[PDB]
Amino acid sequence: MPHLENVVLCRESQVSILQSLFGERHHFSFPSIFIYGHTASGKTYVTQTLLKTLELPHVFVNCVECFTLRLLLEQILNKLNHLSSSEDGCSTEITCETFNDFVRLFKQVTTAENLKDQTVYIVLDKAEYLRDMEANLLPGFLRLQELADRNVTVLFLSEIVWEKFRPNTGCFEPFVLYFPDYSIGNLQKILSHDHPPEYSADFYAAYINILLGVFYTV
Amino acid sequence: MSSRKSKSNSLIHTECLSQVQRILRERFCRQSPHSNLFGVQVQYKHLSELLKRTALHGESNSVLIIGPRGSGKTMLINHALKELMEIEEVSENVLQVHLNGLLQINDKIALKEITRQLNLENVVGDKVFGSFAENLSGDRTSSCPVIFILDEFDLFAHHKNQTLLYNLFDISQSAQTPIAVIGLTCRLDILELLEKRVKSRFSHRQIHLMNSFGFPQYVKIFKEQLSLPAEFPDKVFAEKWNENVQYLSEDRSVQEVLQKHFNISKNLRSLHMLLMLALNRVTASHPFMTAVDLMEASQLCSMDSKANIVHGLSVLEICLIIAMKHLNDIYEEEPFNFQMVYNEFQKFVQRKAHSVYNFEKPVVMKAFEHLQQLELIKPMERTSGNSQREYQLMKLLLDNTQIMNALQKYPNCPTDVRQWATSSLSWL
Repeated sequence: MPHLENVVLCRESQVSILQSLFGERHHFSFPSIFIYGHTASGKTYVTQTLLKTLELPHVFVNCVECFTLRLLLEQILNKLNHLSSSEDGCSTEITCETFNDFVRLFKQVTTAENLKDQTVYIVLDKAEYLRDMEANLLPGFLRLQELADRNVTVLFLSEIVWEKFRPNTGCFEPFVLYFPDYSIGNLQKILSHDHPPEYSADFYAAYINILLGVFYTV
Repeated sequence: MSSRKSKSNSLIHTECLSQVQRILRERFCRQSPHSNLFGVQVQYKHLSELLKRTALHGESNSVLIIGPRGSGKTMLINHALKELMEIEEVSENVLQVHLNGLLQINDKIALKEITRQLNLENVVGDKVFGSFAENLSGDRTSSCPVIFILDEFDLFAHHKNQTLLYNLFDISQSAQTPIAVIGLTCRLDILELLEKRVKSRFSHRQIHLMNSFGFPQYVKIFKEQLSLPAEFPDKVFAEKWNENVQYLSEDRSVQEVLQKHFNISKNLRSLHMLLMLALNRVTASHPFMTAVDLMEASQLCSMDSKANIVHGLSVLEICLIIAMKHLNDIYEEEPFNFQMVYNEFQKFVQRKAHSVYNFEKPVVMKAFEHLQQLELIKPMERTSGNSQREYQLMKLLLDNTQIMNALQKYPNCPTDVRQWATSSLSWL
């Protein structure tokens, strides 16, 4: 509430869409949800708040910090064993590098009662640098529901549009969601909500309107 | 005695829809036994006569199934394997290895992950690194023959002479226990994609599982996916579900959406998104269906994704994409760098009164750099590392059609800017 809707007052048509895809714990969804936005900050700040509100199992990894496929699949399990069960797994590491063994070791972790019939969210931050490596890791997440056979929903928060990472042999076609742009009538209210306690509401909002008309063109 | 059943009925309505979401979503991607055949009755008899030659006897057959992907090709092979489960005198002696060509990319890794499915001589641990040499191959053994299943003949199809497929083609032609192989692939012709040493050693049997529907028989597919079996606790709510679909199947607005997606892609996967999006709108206040929840779900997945990205921009980058549009009319297909755009930037400043609209200079490169992270320009073939802010020779990634139709829908369009975009620059 303080950071889910007050940040952008133009998401009234998007809250009912994401909550409809969640449902309950035993409800499933598509194995990959591609959501591209602008500025690479509007869709990221809303993700850290909506997931921390309903208390759901989710992780956050990045593809830019690691340039190899061995380190990308390792950081996912490092942030999974801490919340796989009710207690810690004695802080044990995982030694793997084969891409085929990723779907085998992930099933053993998602066996406890915490991740048995629950929805797991995989948020891939900055999903626009995957084409630099190999052309085989792209359809891996599109068909993860058939291989892993687990309630895993992979999220995408990239700046590039969807029709730019098409492989040579094709892949699964999921749902492409596009968030509405920053409206002129709603951007004025979100920039005046964070008012300091030294002023008020009408006295502080007057200093914002005088700067919006001169900075909208630039 | 009345304020009890009415309140309890509302709780059932909120829980009955939860049992449907866990079935429809588990039917598109995940293969469910509720989905029957779709005009493939003649192809079902062909694959049934070949599987019984191996399980009941010892004749292995290798065919090629060509179709879409995991939503259409997985409606006949997995159904034939599950048919063997009803007869328990063979299902317990025949195992199954689940392989996928999308995961394997080489040949050395495939020699180690194959033992993870049989587990007849090792443990969680994997034996010596030795490449397999004796893969166990009087034609009657008691070691439980296992049938392998492959998928996606495209990744390993261009490796090194395909040293993995030649082993499976020799076990059925060896001397111990014949082992068959049934795989899935999306590419049409696969036979010629191999060498002559593998081409002459194949069954040359393939079936093209391509749908050939139209419009009258296409409505039955839309109603079959929404026909849930007799699994609801109350049979009264199950009768109104199938009847409500018939009232919406013959409509002037519902039939128009079905024919629009059928011409673009007649595959069953293209219709999966047209049935689950309408279910998301049905919450705790939708007792029935209508022709409104199905039209709004088909428009958001078909809009021009290359024309709506210009609405959330200012005036700087908007004037840039129009600047290169005017240069394309005078330069017939030839690259050009960014310094040519700066020549016309100080040209539009004229014929205008002295105000505060004039800029400086570093704002021009900052406005053009915003399009670099959006991938709106593409180099000829090489991106120079030592190139500065003058040598780019970039082009455009749009067209001369959607740029003109995206002007009347843009919010807040100035009068002195829209006239410059429509004209071909006739003034100074």
